[PDB]
Amino acid sequence: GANKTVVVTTILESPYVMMKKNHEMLEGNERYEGYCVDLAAEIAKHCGFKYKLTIVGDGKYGARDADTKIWNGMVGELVYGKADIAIAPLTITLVREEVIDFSKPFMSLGISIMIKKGTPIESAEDLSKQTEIAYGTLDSGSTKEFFRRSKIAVFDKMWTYMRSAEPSVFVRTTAEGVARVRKSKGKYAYLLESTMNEYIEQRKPCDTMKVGGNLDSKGYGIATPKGSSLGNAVNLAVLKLNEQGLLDKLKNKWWYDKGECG
Amino acid sequence: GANKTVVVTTILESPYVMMKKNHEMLEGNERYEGYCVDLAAEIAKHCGFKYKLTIVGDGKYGARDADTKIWNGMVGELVYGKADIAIAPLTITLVREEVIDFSKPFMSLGISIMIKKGTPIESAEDLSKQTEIAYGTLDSGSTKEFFRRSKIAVFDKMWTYMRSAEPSVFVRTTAEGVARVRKSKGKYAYLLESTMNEYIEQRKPCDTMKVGGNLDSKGYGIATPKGSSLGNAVNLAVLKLNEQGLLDKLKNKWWYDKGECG
Ligand SMILES: N[C@@H](Cn1c2c(c(=O)[nH]c1=O)CSC2)C(=O)O
Ligand SMILES: N[C@@H](Cn1c2c(c(=O)[nH]c1=O)CSC2)C(=O)O
Ligand SMILES: [Cl-]
Ligand SMILES: [Cl-]
Repeated sequence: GANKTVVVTTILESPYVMMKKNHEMLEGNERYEGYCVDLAAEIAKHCGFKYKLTIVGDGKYGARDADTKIWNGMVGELVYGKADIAIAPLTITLVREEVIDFSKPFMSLGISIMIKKGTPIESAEDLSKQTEIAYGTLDSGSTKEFFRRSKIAVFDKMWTYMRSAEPSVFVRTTAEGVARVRKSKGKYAYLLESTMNEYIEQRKPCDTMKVGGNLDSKGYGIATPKGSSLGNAVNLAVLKLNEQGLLDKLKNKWWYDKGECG
Repeated sequence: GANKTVVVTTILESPYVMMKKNHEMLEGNERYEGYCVDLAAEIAKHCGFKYKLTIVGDGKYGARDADTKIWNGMVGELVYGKADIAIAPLTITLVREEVIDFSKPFMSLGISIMIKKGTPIESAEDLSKQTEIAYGTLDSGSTKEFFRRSKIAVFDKMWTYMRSAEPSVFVRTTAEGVARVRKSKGKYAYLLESTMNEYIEQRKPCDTMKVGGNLDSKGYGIATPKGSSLGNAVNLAVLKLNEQGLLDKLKNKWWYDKGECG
């Protein structure tokens, strides 16, 4: 069985995957840039395969519909054989681990609070005790699911708040959440994964801040279909890249080396 | 094939596994206490197996002799079938991943610097540039191997320093390293995993401090023999315990709830 080009599924999400400014002049994988573009190339180099970057059709990370039992997002593309590997800020979770294979984490993170500078909030407990400062999450993904499924008193109270708050505290994209923080004069706080919070804190106009400790401790993993032979090699590649210091260099490149906030 | 009692290998290392003060009055698993004792019980409860805690014979975590190609430590006990699972502060590394299976991490950590309070050191770079303040690691394990194998200029210089420094800067146990920091009047700094550094910082006589950022970003994993059926279940149990908040509660219990330094 001859080797085939590996189909990678990913998602447009700065700074992980972005279309280059001059992408119309380019073709194939060269149209894209970012942390996960660089990571894909490093993994392919170490493992010795050719690959094609593709963008997940439905714009989702991965969840199972309770009624149809169908998996959507990048997880679904792996489950149904439409892609060979997912390389994205994809959180390792129990229900996802049951249906796909994950590498050991290439990045550690946790849920965190983004505020407009000057907002009198220091913690999740602070948020949970009040309603003047509205707060919410993406309307899809592991951050929302954290609150929806939590049995911890503070986070379950926060979820009950989010479901019943008006106007809706949910956002469709990271950009919408960040924009809402920036335009709401301190009256909206955004719950999001800490590494995204850190990235935005170093972007103009430098008006946001990460506050408080993380609410949990999770990781992003490279995902493959359950039992795929590619899985073992890619996991070893992640560990090698981490042990060589290259993952730390990649985060510095896309987060801090060109930070815009001094 | 009837079920059998699961043989767990672990290692005496505070606060992960300790013999209880009254252990002579007790028997079996009840002789022991600590973070990994509690974790083993939680994993066994979720997975529905009985188990026996045993202490690794050679007191090592796991490495392969370059000449004989024999694996020692807890990794060796798994490789050669002497134990079914290792539950310990065992770092997930590439060479270990090649021969045993690892769960996703139950704890995140990195190499860090422990100083006696008042030592004029803030970073690994600070240490690397001088010799008046001696510095070293355990004489076995992943922290030592980090320096021995590093191709990063600062850490390779530190390793060349450690090999050639007199008297020997290596220690046999965590307790020896901590004691050496405490007795050396600021002239010894100890390189060790960050969660151990954090634990000791909250122990009397409250004379040590963790300084600087971590040098790397790694995780501890539950280990099983390659291909063991127990591996999948235990990995799902780790993810469940993390998602329920129980791993965070376990760290707080053994690190901070009874911290001795205010
Ligand atoms: N990592 C999440 C998706 N996701 C992401 C971000 C966030 O803040 N929350 C969230 O749930 C910033 S990049 C992706 C998942 O795998 O579902
Ligand atoms: N986790 C290491 C062993 N190990 C440990 C500690 C440390 O500081 N360095 C180190 O290498 C404090 S508990 C165990 C390993 O798996 O080899
Ligand atoms: Cl092809
Ligand atoms: Cl038995």
